[PDB]
Amino acid sequence: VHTNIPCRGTSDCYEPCEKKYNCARAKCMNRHCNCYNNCPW
Repeated sequence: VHTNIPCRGTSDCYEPCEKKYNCARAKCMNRHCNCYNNCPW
């Protein structure tokens, strides 16, 4: 994962999770990012 990245939708806020944690698959919940870092990579 739950991050506090300010976004509006998963397919937009999950870019920082890819670029940062390199996992993506994030969810823009609570006007914020919410990924799980479950992508092996």
